[PDB]
Amino acid sequence: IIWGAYAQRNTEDHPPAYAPGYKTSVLRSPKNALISIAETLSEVTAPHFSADKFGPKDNDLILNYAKDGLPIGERVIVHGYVRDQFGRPVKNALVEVWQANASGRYRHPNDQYIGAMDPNFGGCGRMLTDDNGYYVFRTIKPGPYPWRNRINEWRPAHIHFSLIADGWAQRLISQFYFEGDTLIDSCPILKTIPSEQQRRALIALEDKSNFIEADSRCYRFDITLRGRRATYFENDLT
Amino acid sequence: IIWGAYAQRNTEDHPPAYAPGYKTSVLRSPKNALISIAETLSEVTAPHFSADKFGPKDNDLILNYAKDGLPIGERVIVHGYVRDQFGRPVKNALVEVWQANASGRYRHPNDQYIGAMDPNFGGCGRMLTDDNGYYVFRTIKPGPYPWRNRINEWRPAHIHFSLIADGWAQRLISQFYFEGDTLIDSCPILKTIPSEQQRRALIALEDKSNFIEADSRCYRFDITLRGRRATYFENDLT
Amino acid sequence: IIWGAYAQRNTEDHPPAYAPGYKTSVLRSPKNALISIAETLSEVTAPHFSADKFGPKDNDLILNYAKDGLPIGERVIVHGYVRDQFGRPVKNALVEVWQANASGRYRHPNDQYIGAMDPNFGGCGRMLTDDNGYYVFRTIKPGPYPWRNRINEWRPAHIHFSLIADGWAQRLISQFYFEGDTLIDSCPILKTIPSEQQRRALIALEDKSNFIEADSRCYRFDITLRGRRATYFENDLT
Amino acid sequence: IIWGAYAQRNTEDHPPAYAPGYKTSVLRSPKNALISIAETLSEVTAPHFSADKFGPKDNDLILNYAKDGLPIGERVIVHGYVRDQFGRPVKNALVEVWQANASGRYRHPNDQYIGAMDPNFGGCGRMLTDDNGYYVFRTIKPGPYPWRNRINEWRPAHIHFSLIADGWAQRLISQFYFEGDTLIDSCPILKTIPSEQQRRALIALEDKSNFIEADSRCYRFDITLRGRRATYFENDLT
Amino acid sequence: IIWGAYAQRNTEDHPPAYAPGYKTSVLRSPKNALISIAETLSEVTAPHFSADKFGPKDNDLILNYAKDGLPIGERVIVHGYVRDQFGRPVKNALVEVWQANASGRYRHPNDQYIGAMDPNFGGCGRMLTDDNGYYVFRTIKPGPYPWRNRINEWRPAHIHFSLIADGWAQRLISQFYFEGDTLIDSCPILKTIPSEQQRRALIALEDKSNFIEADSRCYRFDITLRGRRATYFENDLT
Amino acid sequence: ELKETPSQTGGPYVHIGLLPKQANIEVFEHNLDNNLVQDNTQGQRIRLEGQVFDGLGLPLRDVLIEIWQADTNGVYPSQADTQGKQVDPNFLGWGRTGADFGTGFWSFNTIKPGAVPGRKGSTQAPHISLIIFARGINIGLHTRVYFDDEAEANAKDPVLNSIEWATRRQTLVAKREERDGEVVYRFDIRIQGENETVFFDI
Amino acid sequence: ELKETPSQTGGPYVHIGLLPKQANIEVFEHNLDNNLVQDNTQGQRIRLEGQVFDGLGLPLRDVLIEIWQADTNGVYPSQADTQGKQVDPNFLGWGRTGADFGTGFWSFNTIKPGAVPGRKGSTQAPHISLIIFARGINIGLHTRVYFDDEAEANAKDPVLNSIEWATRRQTLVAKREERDGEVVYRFDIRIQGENETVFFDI
Amino acid sequence: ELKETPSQTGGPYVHIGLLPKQANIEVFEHNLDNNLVQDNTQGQRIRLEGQVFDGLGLPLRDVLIEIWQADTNGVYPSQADTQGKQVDPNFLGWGRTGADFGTGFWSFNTIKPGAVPGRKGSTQAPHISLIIFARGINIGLHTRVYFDDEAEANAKDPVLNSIEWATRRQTLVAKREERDGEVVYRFDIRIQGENETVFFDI
Amino acid sequence: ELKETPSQTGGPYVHIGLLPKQANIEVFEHNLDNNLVQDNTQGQRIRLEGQVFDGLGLPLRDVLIEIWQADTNGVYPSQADTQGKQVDPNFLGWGRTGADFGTGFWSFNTIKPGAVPGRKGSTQAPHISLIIFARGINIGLHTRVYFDDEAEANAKDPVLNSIEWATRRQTLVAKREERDGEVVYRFDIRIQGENETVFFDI
Ligand SMILES: O=[N+]([O-])c1ccc(O)c(O)c1
Ligand SMILES: O=[N+]([O-])c1ccc(O)c(O)c1
Ligand SMILES: O=[N+]([O-])c1ccc(O)c(O)c1
Ligand SMILES: O=[N+]([O-])c1ccc(O)c(O)c1
Ligand SMILES: [Fe+3]
Ligand SMILES: [Fe+3]
Ligand SMILES: [Fe+3]
Ligand SMILES: [Fe+3]
Repeated sequence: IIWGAYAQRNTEDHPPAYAPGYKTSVLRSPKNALISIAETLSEVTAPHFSADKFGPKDNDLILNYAKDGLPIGERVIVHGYVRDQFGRPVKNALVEVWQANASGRYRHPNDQYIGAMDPNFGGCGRMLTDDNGYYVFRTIKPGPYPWRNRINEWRPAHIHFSLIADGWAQRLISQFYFEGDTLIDSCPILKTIPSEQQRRALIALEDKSNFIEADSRCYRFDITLRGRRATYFENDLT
Repeated sequence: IIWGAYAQRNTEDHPPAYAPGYKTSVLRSPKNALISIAETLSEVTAPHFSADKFGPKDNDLILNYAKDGLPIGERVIVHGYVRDQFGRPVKNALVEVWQANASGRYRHPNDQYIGAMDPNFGGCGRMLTDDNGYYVFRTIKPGPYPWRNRINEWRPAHIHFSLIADGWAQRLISQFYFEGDTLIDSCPILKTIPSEQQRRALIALEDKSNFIEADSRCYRFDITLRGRRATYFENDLT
Repeated sequence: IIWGAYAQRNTEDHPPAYAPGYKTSVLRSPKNALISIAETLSEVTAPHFSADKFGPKDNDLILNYAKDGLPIGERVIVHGYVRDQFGRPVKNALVEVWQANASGRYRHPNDQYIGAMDPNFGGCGRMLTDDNGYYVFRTIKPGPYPWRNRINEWRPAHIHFSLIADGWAQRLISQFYFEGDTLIDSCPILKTIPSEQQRRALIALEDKSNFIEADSRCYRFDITLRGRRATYFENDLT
Repeated sequence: IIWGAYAQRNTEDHPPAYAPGYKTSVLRSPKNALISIAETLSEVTAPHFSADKFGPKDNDLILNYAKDGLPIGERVIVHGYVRDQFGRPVKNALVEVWQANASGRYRHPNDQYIGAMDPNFGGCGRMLTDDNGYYVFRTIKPGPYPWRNRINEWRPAHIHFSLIADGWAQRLISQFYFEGDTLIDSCPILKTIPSEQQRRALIALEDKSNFIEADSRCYRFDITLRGRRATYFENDLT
Repeated sequence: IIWGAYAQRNTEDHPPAYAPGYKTSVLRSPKNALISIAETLSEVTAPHFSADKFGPKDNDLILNYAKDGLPIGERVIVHGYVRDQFGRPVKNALVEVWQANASGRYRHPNDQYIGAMDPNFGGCGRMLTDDNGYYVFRTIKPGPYPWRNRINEWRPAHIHFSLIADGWAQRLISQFYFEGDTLIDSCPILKTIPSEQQRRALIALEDKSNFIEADSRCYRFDITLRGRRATYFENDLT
Repeated sequence: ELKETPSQTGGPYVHIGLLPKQANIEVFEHNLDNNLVQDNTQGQRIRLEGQVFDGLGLPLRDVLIEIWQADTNGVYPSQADTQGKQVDPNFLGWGRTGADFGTGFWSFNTIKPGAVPGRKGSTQAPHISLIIFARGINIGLHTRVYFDDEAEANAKDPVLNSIEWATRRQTLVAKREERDGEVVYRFDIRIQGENETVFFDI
Repeated sequence: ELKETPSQTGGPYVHIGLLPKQANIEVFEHNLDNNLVQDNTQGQRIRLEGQVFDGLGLPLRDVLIEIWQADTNGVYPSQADTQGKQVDPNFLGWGRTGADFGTGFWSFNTIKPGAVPGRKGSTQAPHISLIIFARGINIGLHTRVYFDDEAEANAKDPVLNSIEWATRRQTLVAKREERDGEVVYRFDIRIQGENETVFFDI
Repeated sequence: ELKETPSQTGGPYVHIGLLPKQANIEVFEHNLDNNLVQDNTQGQRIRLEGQVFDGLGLPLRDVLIEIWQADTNGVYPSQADTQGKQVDPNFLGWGRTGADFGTGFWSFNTIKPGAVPGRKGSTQAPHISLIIFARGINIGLHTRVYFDDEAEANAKDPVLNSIEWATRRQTLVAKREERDGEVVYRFDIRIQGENETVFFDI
Repeated sequence: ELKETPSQTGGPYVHIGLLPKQANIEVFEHNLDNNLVQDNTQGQRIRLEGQVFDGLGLPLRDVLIEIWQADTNGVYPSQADTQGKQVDPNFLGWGRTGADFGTGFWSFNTIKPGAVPGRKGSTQAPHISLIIFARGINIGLHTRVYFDDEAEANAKDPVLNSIEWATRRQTLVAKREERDGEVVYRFDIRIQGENETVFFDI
């Protein structure tokens, strides 16, 4: 198999850059259209990270920052698969996540929300997908977060995630929500996404059969990245 | 107006005593049918509680047990109205509530769940409804609670509430849930209730317009108690 | 009762500032997003107007400008209620209205429409809502008005109205139309409003039972203003 | 991969123990609720059977008991797959089956039905699933069986099956029926199963493409057993 | 695994031999019914072709006949999978295709259509499916072809294909069309096929994600051949 | 017309919200308890104790009990009381307690109620209205406690005579005892099985 | 819960109903105007003038302006004012005017407001709430006017510091000038383009 | 995700397919039985016998029993066993039998199991997992058999202590007896009524 | 076929998960940073610095930057690199940093990349692929950084010549400077307005 370029990103499946409803995008969105280019080695290559550098608790947000005790909150396990648009598994991709705590409070100098800080919770982790594109981490379910878009704006509970995989073109940062959260229907950020089916592609589903008795609940969340086409004739990439 | 007896409790709008799905009810449910009786002064009277005995923070679960700091969790306000089945407001009724903390952990000697305790949260409050039957309290949204009915059973997030009003016949203890929680559809306790409309009568609805910017969210929950009929002819009650 | 701030204005229930279909909004709309702020006494207070200053015919457009005779046109009475979003009546709010005459001609120096002027019609009135938020005035039904958005643009018949009530945040100016007018479906100004339900919130409904025999017809039109929330805990407003 | 416990058995997907319609269950059903327990090595382990002990015709009911000739009846092949609830194949699981003959007569001392015995048919077989969880056996289609629940009760044609696989928790005995049999809709035993979808999970489907010309017909029947979850954090099982 | 015979060809999924609408079939269709036979080694065997004999451009119709330049027409890639009716991939099957050029003109002595010949296009290619039953070739999209069934008959654009695989019983020759072509709904040849679902089984679907920027479009077309059943008891084939 | 809010079990930790002290929570300055006798309360003081047994004969160690009764003169401290008589100013008439986590015993320090008027000009024998709440109990169970030393009054009591299965009436009568100078009435409640306590739908 | 009535532009003839005099209509005996200073009003009198420019830099000649402010002691003549202080009895605190059809200039004769309490025990710098209405404007535009001679107060003002783009804060500060013995603050509003005025959603 | 195949009763003739010999059918050369002790099996040999009674106190004469247990060292002959220890090479650990059509008695010839590890580093008292199948039983009934001569081990057993109704724990303990030089444990199972055997959902 | 997961802004606290140290969180022993030069990395070391400005000309103080580049010989440390050449064994080729909360400045310590092969046997001028993430940015913005001292190479670069608006090509060229003996390339990114930086959809 001789790989070609990644399939074109379908701009209709993503939020536009300019979205008046999400105020901060007004001054931070180019006025010019993006210039599309044919891919080169620069776009189809990406860095490699060895698991050796990762600590044993890097994917355990419940314990990786626990000092004198356990964090206050809902013990939840999140897992799923990462695939490219053609269904192929994404192996050894770097997945990084961050979130607020059970109070909806972030451990960040710029966060001044009255929500209470948890001395035993950090809010960040990372992991590498296995050979099947599978990933799994443990955390405390984040609480909704009030922010100033319109004075009474509230982000539904959410976990920020980032992926660096096989090609630079796949570079992706996004967010996933929890099935059933009512704030999902009124979030200006989530509504920057055009289609309804795409908005639902960011909702983690309750995975009841994978709950761990008297311990933790579990959510299933799959991620889809762009995929490369195979080449059978001229190989122009180079 | 000369009041008569409270309308008959509609047993079809309540869970039966025997519900095999809720295991502990098997040995704690009478095998004999309840004996219905005509009401007397004993059934239509009830105690009176003066607000003078209540502390200023009795209806504030966020602060009434805070020692060295604020509790970890989702700041939420819950309010609503208490009416009798005929729509009349229920004045000065004692409303008592209790719940677990953000971890789904109860401050009770018999609770050994791994969920983390919050040194600044108690989990109980009380209040009296005003002249319009209105009530309002503040708390931290409780987290789901694992329990042993079937080994992997989980109570959806919930707040226990109790009411003592105008007549002994109105004595009622129940629970309310939060709109959108997915555990609602699989709870054996909630499913002891026959009708679907009644199950939904226990769900607190998100009250977005009453959210307090950069502070707290709010849920609306109304409670309906049994009501007395007016008498216009013979007064047999006595 | 201790009042807090007015609920956040739902920008989705109003027209955006920029609406290319309504041409003049192109150069008169900020390019920057509005900056939302937490309310202070400045936003929740508003002036008071005493009815003593109002003349007996201020709410009678049929007679307040009649000189040598009565105005030509359809005698109509318009009334309704003004409430805040929580259903509470708005007492003593200043309601000011203005409109064109039966020809669709405005008594304004800048109006050069061929439509005939009525020497006995002025086109403006005012009134204060009573304790129930009720208002009522009499006028001549305005005729549609041709204007230059697109060369053949026509405003459906309409009456301009303005309200100054209890809080500066409630300041509102808008327009109401008459049930059945076909120009309603093609007006670029009315279509700046996003939802269909909101567009219909500006249509005055025929109130046949309130027609006055051999005299006047009547339209019912209710107005909803923003409402304040009650505070039960910390009072940050000050 | 480090395996944890088997997922909780969903009692709602199985018949209750007490089912008045199935008379014999009245005195043979515990009155106490089952006590759920957390699994230990005892529950997740199970015996192993080597295929060496099985005869060449153990899975051929047409021939394993034929003495002087072939059994009278409809030559049918039954095959399918055994998987755990997560879709994983169940390898080397012991499958044992038994049934009545073409007359609906069982070769059992306690069976006194007038239906004729077949000197060349036994009614029992066994086999082990392969690496894909696949199984296959040959038999004579059983005839319906009259029994005394209500005096005129009739079991639809059916084949009893039993499975012993990887964990004691998977131990399962049940029955499968044949697509199209009208007695299926009125069987008190089949109706002890709550849901309609579960009742259909016991119906073997005609597999026409796998019929063997001028020889045998074929039915497809898949079986689903409970499955174990994988563990990624604490391993409490031991 | 011991293979048996190929499943019976379902005559209802194919066009009959006699189809009055397709005129030439009137004198070239047997009047006698086909005589079905049980399969022998003759029917389940088939020849093997080594890829060594194939040239590098045998599956490239754009270049395998180009002399002084490139062919005029729509550059299209066609690919897909070949499976047997049971979903198993068909490995190393000989796939041969032929078609007219962009004008709808065939390079055949008997074709006298006014459509222009392309000195750089041949119209034929071949290839062997890989281990996954996958195939892929490049060509120029053929133009519709006028022919004499009824004087004004037109074949929609189409590509003729032939397969020789594992068993003589699988021998198949057919045609595939392009999604969206309006001539599909009125072709007498395509309508010889009884069911609507089968007619659609011959339509190649636009595979937009596999288009090659500024180069070629792509169509996806899967082919299903008859499949063999596995034998678990008597092996009569021999 | 609206439907009554559906009932739900009080749960295993009903103590947190209804009896904080017992759960070791000190949030309230004034805590409701099982002592209905105040300094100036009128009437003879009595102790009401007992246990609640499940279908196995085992005591519930997580049950919550509440009682409602009239003063020594049969007048309820409730605006709903229409007797026209004045009620003891120092009597709440209500109390709450919980079984002991270890033994399952519960008790109240109250006053023996006076006879209360029944329907249609009848007279009810002295009684205390009692309700049970606990894990496993979907709806609070109502019952009444009568006293065995009021044999003549109980014989004419309307509610007791409304029970057609006479053998069950005895399950509602507590037994008087004396711990020296203290009057104690023992009332054991049996939810299931033999001698099951009569429960009312009031 | 009900939805707020949707806004609509005031239109080109907004003067008819809100400023009849300017449109040459004399129906009302008492007409609301742009003069907030009465005979006995307290505080230093100031003139607030300026223009409103569109995206082309051209002044709107059909715009209507309104202001809302507190008295000289920072107390609003509104029942909604909870300061417990007494307000100037001779001050409406509100006014209305319209740009000149020819030049586009607008003005108000008012008083310089006193500092008003902010949220959470903070103090707001003196300011006047102003709203713009006009053809092309679908929803009244809210903004505030601060004074450049109150540099120290403005530096600590909560609303001004809530604007994270510091360079824009200056668009809300009027410039003080003197026409002899009269204090005039110039406040030009720019709806679009460079130096666009900050608009609030209150 | 798929749902588990729904259970069904084994029926009155469960013997045909699971115990052909007992039903007088000789199709298999090797037949599974109730003898778990082989020539070289380690540990003390014991006999496990008893009866199964219905709600009337009558023995089921058509019941089928199966047991699953670890070897003498508490190691299961299963690849699922993660103890890292070697299991008795001559022990299947499983067996099957059926009540006698006449008396209703059943029995197994096995070995007394060694203590098996519990969850969270705990130790389980010796026990045998047993399952019941029969006409009238919709789902196989799970239970455990402990031994009365292991009093100290049983007192610390996790599963037995997970049963909050202590009086029922005794229903899971078999009684040791001696038929000369043979150790016999008697375990009667009561499906309904008094002394009903505890059944688990594993 | 599946659709790509939809993008979302990184948010104001993107540092927590991607640059813990900067947010004062020490959970990881090994932290990804903005230093791509190791002890034995080959090639001339350069510093890449600059700022990111919004539509007002104000620097983003919460932006996160990442770069991807080839080694000194134009070979990417990626299995996807098909050049057949060996890559510098001591070069990750990737790095991450964040603007300073106060000044908005960002920087990377890296190596000047070697020329990489373009499509159809062409040669790309040396460049670094850079991506921007931040609050307000719904989808990571892609761009490239070329060097002004590679004038001849840039003139023949395929991507730069694919931009038909020649005046914009200059926005992708960084300016070389010298802080003594250190080579620094200044690359300011302008998201909006004049001299807006060219952004690619790769
Ligand atoms: O067993 N119950 O009834 C329970 C267990 C846990 C709960 O949180 C509850 O409200 C009820
Ligand atoms: O241009 N506008 O906005 C207009 C023009 C005419 C009108 O009658 C009006 O209400 C608004
Ligand atoms: O009584 N039962 O349970 C029965 C009776 C006959 C059957 O063939 C059977 O499978 C079950
Ligand atoms: O302004 N944003 O873009 C935000 C604000 C808060 C958030 O929790 C977030 O994920 C994004
Ligand atoms: Fe609870
Ligand atoms: Fe108008
Ligand atoms: Fe059967
Ligand atoms: Fe966030």
